[PDB]
Amino acid sequence: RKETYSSYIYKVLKQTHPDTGISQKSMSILNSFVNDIFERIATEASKLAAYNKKSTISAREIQTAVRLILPGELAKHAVSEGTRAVTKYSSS
Amino acid sequence: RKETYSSYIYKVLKQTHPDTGISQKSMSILNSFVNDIFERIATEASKLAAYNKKSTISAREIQTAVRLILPGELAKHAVSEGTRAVTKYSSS
Amino acid sequence: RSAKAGLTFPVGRVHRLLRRGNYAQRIGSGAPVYLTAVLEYLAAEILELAGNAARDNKKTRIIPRHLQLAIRNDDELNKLLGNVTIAQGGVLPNIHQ
Amino acid sequence: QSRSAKAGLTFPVGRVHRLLRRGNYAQRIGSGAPVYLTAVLEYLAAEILELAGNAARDNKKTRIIPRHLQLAIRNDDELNKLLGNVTIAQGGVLPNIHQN
Amino acid sequence: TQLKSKHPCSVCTRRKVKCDRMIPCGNCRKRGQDSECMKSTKL
Amino acid sequence: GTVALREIRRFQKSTELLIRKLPFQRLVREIAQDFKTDLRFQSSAIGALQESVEAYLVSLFEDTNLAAIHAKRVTIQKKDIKLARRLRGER
Amino acid sequence: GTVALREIRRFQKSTELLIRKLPFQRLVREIAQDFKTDLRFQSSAIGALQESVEAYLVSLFEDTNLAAIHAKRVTIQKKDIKLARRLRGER
Amino acid sequence: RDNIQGITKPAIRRLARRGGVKRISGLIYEEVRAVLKSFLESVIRDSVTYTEHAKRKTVTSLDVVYALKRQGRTLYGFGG
Amino acid sequence: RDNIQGITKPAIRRLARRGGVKRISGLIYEEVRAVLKSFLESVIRDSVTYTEHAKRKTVTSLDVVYALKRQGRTLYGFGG
DNA sequence: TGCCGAGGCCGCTCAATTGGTCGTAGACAGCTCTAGCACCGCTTAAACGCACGTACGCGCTGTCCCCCGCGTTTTAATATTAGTGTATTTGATTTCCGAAAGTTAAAAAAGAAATAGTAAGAA
DNA sequence: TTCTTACTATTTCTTTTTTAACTTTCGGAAATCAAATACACTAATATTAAAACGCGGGGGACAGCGCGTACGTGCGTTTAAGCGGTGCTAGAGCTGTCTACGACCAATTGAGCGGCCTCGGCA
Ligand SMILES: [Zn+2]
Ligand SMILES: [Zn+2]
Repeated sequence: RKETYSSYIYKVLKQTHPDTGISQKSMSILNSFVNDIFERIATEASKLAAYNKKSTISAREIQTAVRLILPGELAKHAVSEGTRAVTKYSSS
Repeated sequence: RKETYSSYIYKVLKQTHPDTGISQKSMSILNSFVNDIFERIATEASKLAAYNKKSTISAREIQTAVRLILPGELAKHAVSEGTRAVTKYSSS
Repeated sequence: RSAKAGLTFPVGRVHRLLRRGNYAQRIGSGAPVYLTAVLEYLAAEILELAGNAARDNKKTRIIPRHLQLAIRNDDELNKLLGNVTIAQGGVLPNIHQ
Repeated sequence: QSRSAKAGLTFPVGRVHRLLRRGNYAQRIGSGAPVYLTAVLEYLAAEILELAGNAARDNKKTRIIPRHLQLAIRNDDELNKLLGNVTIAQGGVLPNIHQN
Repeated sequence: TQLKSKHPCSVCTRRKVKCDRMIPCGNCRKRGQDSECMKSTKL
Repeated sequence: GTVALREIRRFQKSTELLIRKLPFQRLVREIAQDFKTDLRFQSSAIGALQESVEAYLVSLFEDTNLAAIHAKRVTIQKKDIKLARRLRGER
Repeated sequence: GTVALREIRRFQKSTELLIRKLPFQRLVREIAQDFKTDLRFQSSAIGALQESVEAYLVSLFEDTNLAAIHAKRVTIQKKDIKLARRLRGER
Repeated sequence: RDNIQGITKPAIRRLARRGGVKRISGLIYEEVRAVLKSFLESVIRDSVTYTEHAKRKTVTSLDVVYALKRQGRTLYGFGG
Repeated sequence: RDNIQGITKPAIRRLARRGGVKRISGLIYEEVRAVLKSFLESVIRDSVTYTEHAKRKTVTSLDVVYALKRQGRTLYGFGG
């Protein structure tokens, strides 16, 4: 079977541009890109986790890894979006 | 404590040049280099192992990984040395 | 959990998925949520920058040339996505005199 | 009998198989893989060491310094091609003069 | 060799490490334990 | 030099596969045949090579162009391609 | 040009730390101070930077040298350094 | 007539047009054939290794993407 | 007088001598100061991140080597 | 403009979730102490301006070479259809190492057993 | 006044203490055998876009030549590095223990997926 992100992606695209259409090949492009960034951040987090002799992956380590894989203000505007959802989730 | 390779390295160096001396900083240099190659080959083997949906790391996968990390005839003269010791070990 | 944090991307799928990689011994609680938030923000960013070119070329279906206009513009994103290749992507329009 | 003597090697396979369990590379380690990897590591260590010994022999020096390793690793290709991005501490650059 | 059973001996049904398919089996021919394998499937 | 600049942007818009696919396929099958197996391919894998091939070739073209413009000429000689590949790592 | 070639090989043998360590240390402490923490260092970490720093600087020196030799002059201008860094990836 | 000359001089000129040049030599075509062939050996050696290891007697696109990942180059759109 | 001018023109000339040049401009020193500063920001940002994550208030050499590993550059001799 | 697309449709099956255990973290608490940084205060080697000329980057002119014209063939091209014979993937089945149990040892320090110096006391 | 004499490290004999190695258990992985199934590749044409491929011709590449700014280049100093302590107090290690927290084991699903279709919105 196919583990696409297509429903999620197509429901994301209606948030901003609710009229624009998408291509299946383009869908594959950004799906592969999403998997790439996910693998990059998770691999980086794993290396620093095994560095500091820790056995678990908390959101502290993810906060470090997003701050190093993402550059500059893209990181600084991903940290705030990252730390927002966890506190909304916790107070629920 | 320190997990050096110093005794092993110093006993290796007597095999060919039994009179030459070594530096402690030089000892650190090739020890770090050995750890680097070990991490490279093991990480590569892990990625291809998780690629082919396998849960274990046999010497087949190491044979692939040494054949890709090492270039050319350095790989071809490491494969033979690699496959020699396993058959000597098995027939013991 | 996706409704419990307001996310459009599946938290539980990610939380199952990184466990299937032997990335460490244990997986913490808020970390898959943190990944889901980061991926959602990045998808939102790239869809903004894609939809700009999509409107500006008077098109509805996003074609990958309109995507490579988006990737090759944001210098932080293009710096992050330096070593990438996209099929039927095109080239950046830039010449000398 | 120890496994290295049972195979006829010098680097510790008992350390190598122990590190791979603690390395989280995959779920299980096939027996035979760590001694196979230990053979390659034992090969490469002496392989570079012989070139370093030859570098110390042309300067009549009884003590290996990092310049010897730098010169050895930069002189021949397929090792310089392998280590194409490393910089040894206190290593220096090859003797090179161009047609000015 | 008589590659004819390719099937575990009773010692292997107790101790399934591998099966040699020997006389009476090389799994049985380590610890000098013919007696269980001549008290077995026994061809 | 009647046509040099109104056409250099003409194919910068028409994003397609530019290298004609059949001799590319025969070339890759021959150099695969120089390796041991008589090894067939997925049909998609040919294009999967071909886009990466054209990407590398366009990248080296642009790099040696900018090198030759620094060289205060407008023509590319293979002397500049050797420079551009030599400074970029591989050789 | 009395001394240009008998000394260019003189320091190719004397492998040492060439950048003097104290202003290097003050520079790195100042640009660390531009980040938030008043963050101290291991003494070895200064040299651990310094060798990598000199390695990068020698690499860019040699690259822009070979570029300028292709540029049919023997002098380096910053025009060539901008070329050498621009062709190499980063900017 | 082998297939390395199947890469036609109009095709190289056409990619050169997309490259950003107007004047080129005639030595360029033979030089770029050599460079491109070196690139293809250095990638399909890795791809054939990935095909051979998995005991599969045909090459697919995931093998290609996995091979290109070793070069420091990533290709989306086909899976990877 | 900040420390970016602590990198003396004799030091740049000396490394240029080890670099392999004999004629240089006077614009070179200011250009190379800019390039070197850009390199140092792009490495010590990662090093300070590695120091900050482990809740340690000092930087050591393993942090340096781990940071340089991100650049695609490996330094032996100090551990890594 | 049309023709082939692209979302919008229902059935459904398997992962998301919910709720308890509990084994074991890493998390604070209270140390011991390097060790790093601050500081003085020496040298003395190196940076820094100065006249100092030659080069050499550069601009100009001439040359002439070769690279792109576009008509005109000429040769190989995508692009179809069908066969089709291989490889490939499931799927029970069966065999079988992998881990994990640890209890023979062993590693090199630790103390002692000479032991070869070893400071002092008279010919 | 060196013949002695018990210190005295010392240096080698011997043992403890720090791990690695040899058996069981067996579960879930992995190989095997067979069948179903997909498919990659030959092969017929049919263009037909597309490569050579010419004989102009012009424009760029390239070489020679003044030239003068603008580089090295000792020379004479001043200025800090840097070496050598002091030193004292900050963080780093480094254990004692334990509240909490994820692994996990079951139930309990609904939601995010194949697969048609009905409809005509984008090139
Ligand atoms: Zn048996
Ligand atoms: Zn038996």
